Amino acid sequence: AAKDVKFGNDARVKMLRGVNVLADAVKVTLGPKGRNVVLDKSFGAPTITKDGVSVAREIELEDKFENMGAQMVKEVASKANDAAGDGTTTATVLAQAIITEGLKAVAAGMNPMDLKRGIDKAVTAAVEELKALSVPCSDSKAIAQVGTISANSDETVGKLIAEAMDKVGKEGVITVEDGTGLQDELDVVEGMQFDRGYLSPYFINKPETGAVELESPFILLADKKISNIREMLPVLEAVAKAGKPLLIIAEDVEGEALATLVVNTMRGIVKVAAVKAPGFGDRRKAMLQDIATLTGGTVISEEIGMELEKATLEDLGQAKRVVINKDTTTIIDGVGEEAAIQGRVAQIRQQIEEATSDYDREKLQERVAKLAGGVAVIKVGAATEVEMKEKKARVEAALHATRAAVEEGVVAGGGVALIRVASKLADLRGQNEDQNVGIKVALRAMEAPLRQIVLNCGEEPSVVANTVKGGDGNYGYNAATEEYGNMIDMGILDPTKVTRSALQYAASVAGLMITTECMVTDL
Amino acid sequence: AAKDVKFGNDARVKMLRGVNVLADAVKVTLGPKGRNVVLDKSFGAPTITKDGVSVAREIELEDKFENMGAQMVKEVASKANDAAGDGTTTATVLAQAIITEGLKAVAAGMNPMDLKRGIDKAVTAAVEELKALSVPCSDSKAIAQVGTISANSDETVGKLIAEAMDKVGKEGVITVEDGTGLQDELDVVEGMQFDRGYLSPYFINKPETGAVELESPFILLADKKISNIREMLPVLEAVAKAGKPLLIIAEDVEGEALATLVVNTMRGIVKVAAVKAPGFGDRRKAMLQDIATLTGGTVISEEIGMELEKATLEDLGQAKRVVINKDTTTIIDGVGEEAAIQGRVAQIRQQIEEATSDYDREKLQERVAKLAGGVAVIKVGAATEVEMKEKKARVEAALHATRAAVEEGVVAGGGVALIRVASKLADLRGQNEDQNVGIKVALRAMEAPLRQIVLNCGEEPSVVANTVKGGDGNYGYNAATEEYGNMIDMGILDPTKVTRSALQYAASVAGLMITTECMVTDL
Amino acid sequence: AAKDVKFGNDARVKMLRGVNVLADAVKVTLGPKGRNVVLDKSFGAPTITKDGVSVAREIELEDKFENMGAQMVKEVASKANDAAGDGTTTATVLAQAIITEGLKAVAAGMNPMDLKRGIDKAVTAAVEELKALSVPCSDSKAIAQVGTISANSDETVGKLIAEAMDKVGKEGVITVEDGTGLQDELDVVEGMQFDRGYLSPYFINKPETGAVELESPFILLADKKISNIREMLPVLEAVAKAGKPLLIIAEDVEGEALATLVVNTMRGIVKVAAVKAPGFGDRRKAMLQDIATLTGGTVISEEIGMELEKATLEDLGQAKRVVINKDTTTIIDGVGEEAAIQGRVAQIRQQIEEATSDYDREKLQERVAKLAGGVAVIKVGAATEVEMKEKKARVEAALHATRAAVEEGVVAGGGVALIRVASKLADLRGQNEDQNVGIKVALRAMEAPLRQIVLNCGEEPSVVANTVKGGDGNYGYNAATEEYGNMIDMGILDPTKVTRSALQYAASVAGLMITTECMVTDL
Amino acid sequence: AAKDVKFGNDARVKMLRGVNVLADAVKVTLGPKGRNVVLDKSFGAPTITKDGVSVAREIELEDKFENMGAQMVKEVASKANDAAGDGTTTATVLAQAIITEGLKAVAAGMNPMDLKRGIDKAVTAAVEELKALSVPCSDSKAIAQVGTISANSDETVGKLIAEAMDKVGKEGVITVEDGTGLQDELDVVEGMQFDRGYLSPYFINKPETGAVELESPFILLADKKISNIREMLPVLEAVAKAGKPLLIIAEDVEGEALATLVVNTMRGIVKVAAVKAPGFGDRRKAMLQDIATLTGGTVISEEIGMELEKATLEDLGQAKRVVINKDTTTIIDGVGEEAAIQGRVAQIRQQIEEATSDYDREKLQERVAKLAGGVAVIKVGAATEVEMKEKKARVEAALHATRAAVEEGV
Ligand SMILES: Nc1ncnc2c1ncn2[C@@H]1O[C@H](COP(=O)(O)OP(=O)(O)OP(=O)(O)O)[C@@H](O)[C@H]1O
Ligand SMILES: Nc1ncnc2c1ncn2[C@@H]1O[C@H](COP(=O)(O)OP(=O)(O)OP(=O)(O)O)[C@@H](O)[C@H]1O
Ligand SMILES: [Mg+2]
Ligand SMILES: [Mg+2]
Repeated sequence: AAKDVKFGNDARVKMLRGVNVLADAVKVTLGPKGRNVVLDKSFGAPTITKDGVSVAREIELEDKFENMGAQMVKEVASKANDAAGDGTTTATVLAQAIITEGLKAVAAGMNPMDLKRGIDKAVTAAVEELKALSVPCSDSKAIAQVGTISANSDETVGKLIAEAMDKVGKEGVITVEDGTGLQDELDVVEGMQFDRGYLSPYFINKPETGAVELESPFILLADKKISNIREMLPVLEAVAKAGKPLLIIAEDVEGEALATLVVNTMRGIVKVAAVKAPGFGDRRKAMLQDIATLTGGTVISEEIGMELEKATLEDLGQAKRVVINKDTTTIIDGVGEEAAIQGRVAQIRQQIEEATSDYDREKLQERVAKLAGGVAVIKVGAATEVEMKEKKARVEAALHATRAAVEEGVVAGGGVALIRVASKLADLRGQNEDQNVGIKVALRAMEAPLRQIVLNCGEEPSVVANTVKGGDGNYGYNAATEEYGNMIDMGILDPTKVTRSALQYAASVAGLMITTECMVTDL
Repeated sequence: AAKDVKFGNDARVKMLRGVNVLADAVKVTLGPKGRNVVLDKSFGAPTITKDGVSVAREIELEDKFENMGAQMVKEVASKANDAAGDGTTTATVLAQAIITEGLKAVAAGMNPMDLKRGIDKAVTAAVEELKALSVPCSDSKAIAQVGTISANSDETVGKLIAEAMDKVGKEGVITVEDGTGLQDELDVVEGMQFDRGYLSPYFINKPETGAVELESPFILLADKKISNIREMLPVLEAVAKAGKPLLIIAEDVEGEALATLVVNTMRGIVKVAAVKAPGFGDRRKAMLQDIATLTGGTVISEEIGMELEKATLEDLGQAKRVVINKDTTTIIDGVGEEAAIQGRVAQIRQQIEEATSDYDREKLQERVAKLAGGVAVIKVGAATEVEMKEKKARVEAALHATRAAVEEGVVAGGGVALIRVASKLADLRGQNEDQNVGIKVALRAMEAPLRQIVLNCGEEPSVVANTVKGGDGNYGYNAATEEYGNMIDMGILDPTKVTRSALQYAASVAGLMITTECMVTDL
Repeated sequence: AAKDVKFGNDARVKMLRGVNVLADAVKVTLGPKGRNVVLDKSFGAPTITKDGVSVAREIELEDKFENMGAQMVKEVASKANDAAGDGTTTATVLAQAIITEGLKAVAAGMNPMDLKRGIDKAVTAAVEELKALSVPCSDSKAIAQVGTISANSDETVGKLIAEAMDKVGKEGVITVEDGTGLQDELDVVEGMQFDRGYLSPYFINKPETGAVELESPFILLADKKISNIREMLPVLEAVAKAGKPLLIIAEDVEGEALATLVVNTMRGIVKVAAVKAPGFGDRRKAMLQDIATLTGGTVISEEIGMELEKATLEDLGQAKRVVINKDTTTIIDGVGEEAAIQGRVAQIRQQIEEATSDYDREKLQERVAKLAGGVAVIKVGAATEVEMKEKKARVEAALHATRAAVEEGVVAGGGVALIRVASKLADLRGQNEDQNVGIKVALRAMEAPLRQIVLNCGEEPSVVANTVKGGDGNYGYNAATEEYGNMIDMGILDPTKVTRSALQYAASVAGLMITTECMVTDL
Repeated sequence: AAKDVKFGNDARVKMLRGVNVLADAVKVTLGPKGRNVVLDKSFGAPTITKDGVSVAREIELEDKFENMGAQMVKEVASKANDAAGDGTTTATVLAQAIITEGLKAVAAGMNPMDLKRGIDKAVTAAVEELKALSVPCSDSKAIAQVGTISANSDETVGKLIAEAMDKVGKEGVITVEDGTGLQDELDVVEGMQFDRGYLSPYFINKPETGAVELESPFILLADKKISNIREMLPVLEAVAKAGKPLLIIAEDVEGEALATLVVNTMRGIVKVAAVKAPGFGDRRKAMLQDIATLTGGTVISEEIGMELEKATLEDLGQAKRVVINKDTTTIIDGVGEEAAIQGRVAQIRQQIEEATSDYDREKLQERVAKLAGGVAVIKVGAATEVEMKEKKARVEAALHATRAAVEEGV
């Protein structure tokens, strides 16, 4: 309908207020000092998740302007959240600080573009500093510590992550499932993961993550793309009879014919998924073979001349469950044959040795590795189902963070890195004063999140911040200890990536907010 | 329903007020001095685009009269915006100044027709002056500068435009795509562009521009027009199975049979597009052949006796993506065959030499050129996806402006041309006094936009304007420098066309507004 | 009564609103092209005026808080007119300027105390600059030039002033009275003047000028503090029998019974005015003697056992006329004994010769100066009573302008001196940035008067200000002729004292108001 | 009290509305075909009138701002009638016209100060043009023609005016009184007139015309400023004993105790009127002498040690009648001593001969003109008291129209 438009400060104020409200709840929650937040649910009794984000998610602003402004922060934060796996709150906190200052500058009537530029400039510098600052992740003990951080003092989660990580291998993928019982169960499972996208978001399953999980999926592998439904159809009919969800692997699943029917026709009355077959060329075929063996299903190729229509259900393999995400598709456990799987691995392994070339070796080795690695499953127990779900969610979050953290390496947590970088940053200047202030603002923003933790502590963040800044190297404040010590030595480290991601996003948001002269809303 | 009608000044005032509101937001934004504007979105967090227009777009007036009046300006401005590629704001600014004065004249009770005539007369004179004034665009360095202007101090965009422009060639078309990653990628791609319209706006794709982009379009080329669906249909069915969007090239696509089904029946459940085959006569056929080779598809002709029905999907070529606009249709990249494409070019090239006649040579050379030129693709990276989109939009705008600017040649920016012309204009007189005042009004209007920039500077526009006027030749004020220098030497130049376009449209709008005695609204 | 209390920005917006009503009403009258202001009167037809002091006197607001803001600025600004004989409207314009931008900065989070320190510094330096810019006015030629300028270019008024000042000293006491005919008269007479105003404003007599004239009054000298009428009734009765008015010069009159009756009761039956004796301590007694001998009366001192109960008419002194105002009492023609007066002057002259300290000598000769100085009475003659009365007003005005001019010289009028000194102070800085914006706030405020003046001229104030600032020395804009030039040569100047008082008082309230955190008023 | 403040165009529309009500009400009566206006009265039945001045007098608006607009135009326009004896309605009509279009231009963004300068110029030139267009009215034939025209074509009224003016000068003082019968009477009498009106409007007597008539009043001449009643009570008592009204000609009467009591208290017990002495400075004193000798009274001057406390009735002068208005006092029949009056006129006549400057001579002869001029009294006779009263009004009107005509033509 008609839209109400505001411009200038008036627009800004609304956004600012909205931002603060969202930020405030988040800020307190963030940090181990803060307590877990529960989100009220209209649907049922509130769900308790240890997410800064969740608070934000719940929070809606009645005021459209404020709400919209609030929304902006959240969306960006989530984006950071996804990539980093953590630091949703941090970005939010950072954004708020930046925005407020930026707004003030706007109040000043300095030209905001420069501020943004300065902020961007500062951010870039900070990022560089952070990268240098970052130090490689420590051993599993560190990993547990990393896990704990994601845990927010969930020791078990960290332990589970470490334990799972050790057995599977850090590289090896770990999957989380609801626990059978109170006691957690860690079982290694056979399976392979190949990075393949899901053809359409439509395919994307119920859960919020958007990864699709199929229960007892049926796997059809075709080297050939499926041009038309019709050939596929007779396969589908059998599948339908089984009623088990169908997962399709094709070199390409032709979108409209299959997908249009699948999505529109198949609500989830039937379940279907499609993924591109991993790899390309012979390797792709080889990969398919590896997959096929693991599944225990068979693959049909034109070259073979096997017909999809001819192929029965039996040809299709089955998986205990499959999870698909945009980046990757994995099969948690193909039923497979134990002997069959092993034999294939050996055969591939032999091939790897056989090939003189590195290239051949690499492909083969990669192929074996996927099968060999298998998948690890973690069960989270809980006193109650509700708890288990909550725990599970936390565990999952911890796992992505840990995995990210290890690869990236760890940097001092507590926003120590942020503060540390800022000091260096301060020296750096912007082209013009307006830029300069923006740069300073960014630096100020970085400092803030450290303070917030301190505030939760109840210690005066000023002193802590000052002290922290004074210390060279990794100098930081440990909330739990409430003692000064090396962050690394303490072993409380925030992932470089997460920190970097959050900062950049927040800066982006802040810059955007500052720029936005005008807001428009519906009446 | 019932309409509320106003007449006379009362109508005028409403329009005027509405105009001012829209104008005011735009005016401030316009100019590098101004800051980028963000539009609030109900849908989601606000989108930041560097568009004067966007502010206008967002702005709606609650008052119907005001709103309608506001609307009038916007629509015209956009029209100017499209043609010029830039200067949306300028037109708006110009219009507002003109309208207000005109309204005042109306208040005066001078007969407004004459004013309009004078304004038109003044405009014409101004245009002539501008054309003479304009000086050919400078080299790529200038181009970058031109790009920067579109950039609004986006150095990268200007660089990208220049870089893309250099490689492709100014004449060569450049296409923009979202960046794969943060770093921009510029890749030359094979492809040909032929200026063909889209048969129906219905075909027009989702995006606002209305250019239709198809992903992996399938190309069917027929020399023959497709009389009826039926022959086409079997082709379509295959296409549907692929599910890949279908692009159709026909000498004429018979509108109702194909299009009625396509538009109505094919929502975008399937995607189809139709374009007329480029050229006519043998040349058209030749062009088709060139296209066909590039696509890698084949063309079916009655003369050949190949049947559309007979023709399979294979006959149809594929394109990585196709973009269509009303003026032109382009294929970003036909898969083509590298050898095949090259061979054809050579063959055509040989033909060009072979033909004695210029005419034959020209056609052949044109044909080769399209294939030879290929298309250039620019990827815009961004820290965040949102940024990338914003950046991309800016880039696109810059590119049209730059392209337009180069051909037209550049004139001093800063509204220097406008002010300069006006002084000359002032001497010119109108038939009658009422006309005279209108002429003066137009001149006044031209001056204003210079002032606005100055105002953003905070320098008193009066002095600047006076100073600017005093200087002969290209004398202007550089906002960034805040120093007086030659506009050309400064290298900050606004395209002649954009300036001309904006002025004319604004004048048209202003004239229309002045004339409009009465407004009517719904109750 | 229950109060309504406001803090911070809430009290801020309130005061700003009250100040803007007062300032905007008063400033329309500023400059040669000042507009009129209509002040309603229940007494009959409205009054159309351009006297900014009259307008201010009528300003009272409904909102208790806003009214507090207005009454504050009115009280301080009035002190300027009292001190320099002019400056109130300029003081109001400046005050509004400093307060407007000051509070903006405060609301921007800047430190109120710092802001005030900066404002205060700029004013200190600026006053120094005005002192430097001042053109002296000492020689009789200068005195006359200033006089005629003030008397609207009346050579005769300038002559009168110069003649009077020459015949009684530049710092001598000069009065203006009605003429006895066509010719002007000037005669020094036995009189005196001391800085002591009326005890009650309710003593104001016919002179609308806020003064009190008493023809042939009886001077009552009592160094006692009269709080009760009882011991004074006999005197009052005797005075009443004489029908002559009375002037009570006592140590102090307390509003218990005396000042109570003298005002509340004597509203027509008698004409009684009361003032405090000059000085304090022993000097108070000595001075009363001087006044006593001068008026031929005797002082009633309890020390000598003098009883007011027995104070007969012979004890009371007398003078041809006495004029008392806010802070001054002037005894125009003492009926003292020439020889007695000469005797005292000699007696004190001797005391000076045998003085043992600078302080003694100074005060001693200040007393002889008063007695031996006399009063210069100007009798304004004319052809008609109307002319006589009008000229008399001009003489009174020119006299107060010239006296201010002899004291601190003269400076470029038209709001040019303030904008001049301000352009010099562009490099001035303070202990910190807040203090710096404080300095800028004051400098920008110094341009308000000229810009207002030019505004009433229908001209562009930012253009004229920009031009005047770019000039040097007493170069400015003559709003009368609307041409630039040398303000002093163009005869457009103000006594440096009024420009100074205006700025200082303006900065005073502006400072207090900017450092006010809470407002209390009745509900 | 808390105020309501308006600026620019807001104050503009307000004043324009108040002016339009006033002007539109008053202008309906303009011309020979002017319409009537009904003015309500609580006193009884409404008054139907065509007198635009009466209508204006009743105009007061509810909106404080609009009322300010109306009261402004009413105050200035009234000055026209006071000055020329007519012009108020025309002044209102013109004012409304100039203000209507003026404010339109102002609202159109034109400079108010410039607009006013232009208006002022056109008026300067136009007044010059009117002066050129003017047909003189000096000869007795002309005087009579204008007189009868003003008296609704009454040849007798024109004759009266012309006769009076001839017998006392065109700029001489002429009064109109009730006749003693059928025949008109005209007789020059010892009198004088000076430009000084009543101090308080509350002194208005029976004459609804905004004037005050006093039969056989006692003239009190005091060059002092009387602010308190104390030192005047004895005189007032004596005057009261005489039952005759009183005219106080002083330097100025201050509203502290004197003007206060003289008005607020003397609302029926006595008939007292007060006016300022003519001129200023030394001339003020001289003129008071002229008035003194003329009325046969003496001036109380503090300079001579004169005390109002001892001012007896013999000090007070007397006249057959005295008429005071907004800005004029006319002493119709001074009980002065013929020879004394002639003596003064001669004394001043001598002073003129030995004058040493134009200014002295001028003012000196202005004084002898007043004393030696006398007052021409017209007695309007008729067949019935009604006719007499109606004709008298016509004579008063025609007299004021003719005097204006002799001064600047027609
Ligand atoms: N004992 C500790 N001392 C210092 N800081 C700590 C300590 N333990 C954790 N932190 C810090 O607290 C922050 C992690 O908390 P949290 O995960 O709530 O923040 P977040 O990741 O931004 O919010 P969310 O997880 O909701 O996105 C990190 O900066 C982390 O280093
Ligand atoms: N440094 C500069 N000095 C002078 N003017 C400048 C400078 N850089 C750009 N400009 C001017 O600013 C204007 C371009 O800004 P902008 O693109 O916002 O205006 P617009 O094209 O009318 O608005 P929109 O792009 O929203 O349609 C041109 O007149 C351009 O010459
Ligand atoms: Mg976290
Ligand atoms: Mg542009």
